[PDB]
Amino acid sequence: TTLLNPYFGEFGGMYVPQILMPALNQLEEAFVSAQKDPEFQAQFADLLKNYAGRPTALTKCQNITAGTRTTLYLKREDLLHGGAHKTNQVLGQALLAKRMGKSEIIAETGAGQHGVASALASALLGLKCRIYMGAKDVERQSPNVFRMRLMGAEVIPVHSGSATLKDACNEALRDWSGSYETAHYMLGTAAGPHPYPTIVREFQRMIGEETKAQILDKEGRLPDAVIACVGGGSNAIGMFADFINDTSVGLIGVEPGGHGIETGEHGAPLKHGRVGIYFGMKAPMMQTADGQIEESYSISAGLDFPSVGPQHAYLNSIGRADYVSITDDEALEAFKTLCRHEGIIPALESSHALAHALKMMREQPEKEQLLVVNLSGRGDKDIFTVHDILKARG
Amino acid sequence: TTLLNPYFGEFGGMYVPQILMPALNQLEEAFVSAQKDPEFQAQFADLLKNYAGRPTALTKCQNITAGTRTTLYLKREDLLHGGAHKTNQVLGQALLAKRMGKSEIIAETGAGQHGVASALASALLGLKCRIYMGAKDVERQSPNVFRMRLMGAEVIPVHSGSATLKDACNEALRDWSGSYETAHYMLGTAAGPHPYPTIVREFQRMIGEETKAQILDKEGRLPDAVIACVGGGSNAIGMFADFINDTSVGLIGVEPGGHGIETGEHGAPLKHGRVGIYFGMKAPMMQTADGQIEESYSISAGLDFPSVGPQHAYLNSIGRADYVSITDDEALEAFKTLCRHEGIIPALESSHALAHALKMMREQPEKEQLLVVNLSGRGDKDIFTVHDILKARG
Amino acid sequence: MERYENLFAQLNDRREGAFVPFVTLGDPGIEQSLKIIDTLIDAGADALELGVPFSDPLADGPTIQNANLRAFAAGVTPAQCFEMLALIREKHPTIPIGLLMYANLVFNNGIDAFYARCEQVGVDSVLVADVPVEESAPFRQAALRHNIAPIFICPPNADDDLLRQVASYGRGYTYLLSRSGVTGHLIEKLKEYHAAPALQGFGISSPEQVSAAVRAGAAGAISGSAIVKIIEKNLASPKQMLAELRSFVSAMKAASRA
Amino acid sequence: MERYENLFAQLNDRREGAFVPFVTLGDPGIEQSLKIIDTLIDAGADALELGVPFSDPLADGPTIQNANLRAFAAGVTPAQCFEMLALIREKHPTIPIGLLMYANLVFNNGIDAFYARCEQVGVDSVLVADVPVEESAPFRQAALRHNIAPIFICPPNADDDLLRQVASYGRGYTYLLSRSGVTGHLIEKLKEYHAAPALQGFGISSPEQVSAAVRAGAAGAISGSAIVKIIEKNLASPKQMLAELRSFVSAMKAASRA
Ligand SMILES: O=P(O)(O)OCCNS(=O)(=O)c1ccc(OC(F)(F)F)cc1
Ligand SMILES: O=P(O)(O)OCCNS(=O)(=O)c1ccc(OC(F)(F)F)cc1
Ligand SMILES: *Cc1c(COP(=O)(O)O)cnc(C)c1O
Ligand SMILES: *Cc1c(COP(=O)(O)O)cnc(C)c1O
Ligand code: NA
Ligand code: NA
Repeated sequence: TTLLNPYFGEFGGMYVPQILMPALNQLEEAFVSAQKDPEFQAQFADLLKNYAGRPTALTKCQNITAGTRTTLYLKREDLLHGGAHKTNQVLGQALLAKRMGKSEIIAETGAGQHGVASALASALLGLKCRIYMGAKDVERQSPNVFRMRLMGAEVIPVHSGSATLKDACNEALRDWSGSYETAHYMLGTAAGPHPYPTIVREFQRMIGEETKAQILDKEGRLPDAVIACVGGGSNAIGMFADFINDTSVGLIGVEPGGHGIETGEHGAPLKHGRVGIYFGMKAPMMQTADGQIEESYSISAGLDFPSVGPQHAYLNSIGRADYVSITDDEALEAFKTLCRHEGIIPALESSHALAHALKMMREQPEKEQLLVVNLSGRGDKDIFTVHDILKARG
Repeated sequence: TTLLNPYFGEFGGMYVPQILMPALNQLEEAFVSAQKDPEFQAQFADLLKNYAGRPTALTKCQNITAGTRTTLYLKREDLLHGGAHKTNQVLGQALLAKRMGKSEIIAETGAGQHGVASALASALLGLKCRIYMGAKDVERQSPNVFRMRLMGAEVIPVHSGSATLKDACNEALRDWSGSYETAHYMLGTAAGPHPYPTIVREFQRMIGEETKAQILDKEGRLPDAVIACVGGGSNAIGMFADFINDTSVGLIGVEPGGHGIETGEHGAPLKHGRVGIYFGMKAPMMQTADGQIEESYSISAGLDFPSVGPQHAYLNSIGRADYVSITDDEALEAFKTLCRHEGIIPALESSHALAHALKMMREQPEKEQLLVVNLSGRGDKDIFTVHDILKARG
Repeated sequence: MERYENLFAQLNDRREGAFVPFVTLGDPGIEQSLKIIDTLIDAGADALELGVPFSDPLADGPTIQNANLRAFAAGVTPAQCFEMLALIREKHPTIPIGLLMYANLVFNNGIDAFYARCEQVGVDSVLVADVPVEESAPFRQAALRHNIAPIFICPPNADDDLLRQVASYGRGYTYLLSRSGVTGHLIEKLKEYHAAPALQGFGISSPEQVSAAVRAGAAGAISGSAIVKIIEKNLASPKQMLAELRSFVSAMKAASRA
Repeated sequence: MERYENLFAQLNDRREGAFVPFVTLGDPGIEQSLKIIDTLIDAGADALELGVPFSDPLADGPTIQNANLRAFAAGVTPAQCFEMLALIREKHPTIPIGLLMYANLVFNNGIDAFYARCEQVGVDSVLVADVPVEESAPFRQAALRHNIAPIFICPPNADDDLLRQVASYGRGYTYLLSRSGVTGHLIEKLKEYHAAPALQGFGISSPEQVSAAVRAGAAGAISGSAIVKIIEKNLASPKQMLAELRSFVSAMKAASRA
């Protein structure tokens, strides 16, 4: 048995080889203990505040909403150390690893963002970090690869399968299934086998907690809706968590629509995929009619996770949260708009969330609404991508 | 006459064509008025806090000082919106421009950092921004050029002279000397003709003010010394300002030594240059025996300003502040060290400051000292530069 | 289940252990795979462990990883695997056939439908690699409803609680892991709890290992990578591949005899 | 100073204005520059305004910017400029010679030393482009000590205070800017305050502009870019360059006569 429920409705679970169950049980126990430990909370808060730069700002964007009845705020996770929200939870997981007496870290990464976050946290906390990355991503993300090595992390290319994220996810497990005694597997999103979905949410929930306090201070009321992009589900659940019990607050998750849902080239398994069992969990995923796991496409590499966190699939099933999709072009337009109107370059991942907020505003300009978009990261890394496109289009 | 002293000892002044004096007088008057205006201070504080992300963290680096009696803190301007301290003062100057009823901004930039900062501030505050940049820097800083245009700024290449920063500085003045009625010249450092050295210091002094409050809270006392790199002098004077009257606090400015002072290829005019009159001020500068202005060399493009702020030359003359130099290799070593030991990628500019702190620690490891290094910016932008070098060296 | 019971009963009467080789269905091709399997049986295989090509075998090492890759390169699908299974059973009526599956391929078109298909083609057991005892309920229940033996893995660090669960829930045979990681005392406890006969797997690649397993009290041994390695080493020589497989299997099986 | 006084006195007796061309010393080369200057004088130039090549002429437009560039390409230095000045004065004893300088070249080896050198070679005035009246003290004092006229610029937006300062501090002639920007009522006030005779500059490129300046009460007009443009347009034809310069200067000077 377990200390906490491994399921969110029908979604979730612990679908890993028997050999890895002790590692999951140990982790769950350490997490539960840590959550009730004032000393752990104090250390985590110290790192978040004095190292990562929390709390992050909640920026009111008056320019982009001119002429409408929409009031838009952006939770600035782009200002967090590392440039993305990932830093929050990797710091927490690194501390859990040390609590369990482990000095080694294992991580997987596609776009390389989680790899960089794992590397920085490991360097700061004196942990030996080894990262698995698909060969296709290694040659396509040279910058992030160099950042990882600069911070002392060992990067290991994965050529198996499609040589992408999912392929790296498997190789990481294989390694951990034979070294969990001294190494902790730092999963990069709110998915995978229990207790990861729960741990990642809890180590990202300060996003929503801060947002609530900030919006109450600035507007004297809660948002009509909070909007976040969904690749694996961590930044979204981090923003959503503290608002779940506030029934009046809408929760909107945005999956990547790629070239368009009807084209089949997208990354929206929650609303257009099919429930399956992979990566240690039961959840909606991109898969063939036969049950073979597929890849998710999006102009933004960060939203390439072929599945989605189980709590999101659950929140959707009960109608507490609504999920939609935004195409490559809609995200690109949002990216350009924020740059020119607010002087903020958003990550293409985050641009999907902003794009949906812009649609909510533009489709009903006279609708009075207070919206918060989780700006999960900065987009300096997406400059070339956006450039090549605008160029290839004249 | 003027409202404030245009000189810091023998350094400073207003050496511009007669036609530009009214523009300088107007600016000085607007600045003086703004400084006594609670509404202006409130607006500036609002932007700094909710848009830029102030206050920035003061990070204690325990790993890099292991085995020594040095306690090192890093003022995290790398966590500021934009990734560098420049954002602070461009926001203030943008507000001054609006206070004077101007809707256009003129700026100059070499590495492109100031250009990006000017562009973001202008986009946020609804100002038409036009930026001058040396052609040699335009083709060498494609990324920053695209960022500027993404934010709606107009970038204008300068092929005159050596086609670098100094050349851009002149072209900007020529433009302003015929449009100051509706446009404000947003100078990028604590140099140039009065009142710029004073205005930039005052719009950057929150760095030192925050550092003082933070260090007193964390250590219960003032630092033995605060260390900052010096290109033009803005981040340094921003850190120094609030500590000037605290006689026990050492102020150390670090100029780029390039390939070595004796090689002549460096950027250390304050300690190795010669006093001259250029860019509207009397200050130490890189110049030939005949008085022709030269360029400053450094692995870090951001420390390429051929001169230095007049207040620094003054603080040096009276012995209140000490200035030193750090070579390309010392800065590179510091860059690599922070990445691996603290999980922070520092700007190569800032790495010069860190390098000197590391020298202070390493040369006298048993000396008890509390040091603060101003981490003026993040180094994600320097990844390729550092890479190509490590590669070209095997 | 019945086939395993009969097999172990017959082997026990001869005081010998079972040698069970593993191969990926369709590797390197449908036709060659069928020939490989017939060779393994003619060589002395007491039972078979057969994998269905899956896109992400996170429990397998490089050797098996490439086996699935070659199978996919041949366009092998789960549907084609079941056609192969039907034929294999039609040719060999008594040899126990166990499948090595990954959860998604079982859950895909319905867990019950999957086990019903296994029974229809003559499969005897199913081991779902990424389904621990903690999540096994729906799988073991569906298996039992279709007379399929649900195979459980007994790790080397398994505690009393796990041993008791594996003993009560498993059927056909108990998979005894020789180590942690991926492909490439406990025995006494299992017998005490009347667990299905134990077959040691993982790392078994030599005759002496088979003898040791039997001597330790195990009912037999499973070998996969050692078998698959012979396939990828002789891809350019189909005839030589079979010859070498026959030699390896006959040597491994001989080591299990009394 | 004396040369300007004599010149303006003589021009006044003839009821005519002065035409003062500007050129960069050493552009496009030392020898050709000397020939250009002799041509300007033979063509009718009443006085000369000569620039010393500087690395950063932030008060000059493209035309003049390239003039300095060409001069530097020829290796022209401040020292060589003073040698040229000495020779020019040795050939023409009465024509007023004014230098257009940038502060650093004057401050470099000592402000006093610079003006002493000007007096030694026969220079009559010095206009430091980036030194406003507010910072002029050390420059005007050194100038006066060496009988050099310090030239001040009177902008089109100049207020009473500035007019009074320029009138009391200036000598030789008052530089009257026709507009803002760079190279490429007030008159009555200046005379009221006994300011040095005014010469209008910036944008003067046609005979009608010279006549207008004189008609407005100015003592003359200065033209630079128009002159320099003729140089860069005939770089490949030194002989044609001089011919065209003679034609332009003679036309401009004619427009100043009564
Ligand atoms: O000889 P080896 O090392 O290649 O081992 C043979 C592998 N083939 S198998 O069917 O036994 C086999 C059985 C169960 C497995 O996964 C689990 F343990 F997690 F459940 C993996 C492989
Ligand atoms: O005909 P143009 O427009 O080229 O004008 C001639 C330029 N040559 S000059 O010596 O008069 C001259 C004189 C002073 C200048 O700068 C200052 F006004 F700021 F002081 C610039 C040029
Ligand atoms: C990694 C990343 C994401 C996607 O992951 P989630 O776990 O879905 O949050 C989104 N935005 C940014 C900036 C990221 O770096
Ligand atoms: C621009 C810059 C500097 C140099 O300018 P100062 O005015 O000397 O501060 C230093 N560090 C960073 C990160 C910069 O962007
Ligand atoms: Na996804
Ligand atoms: Na400098």
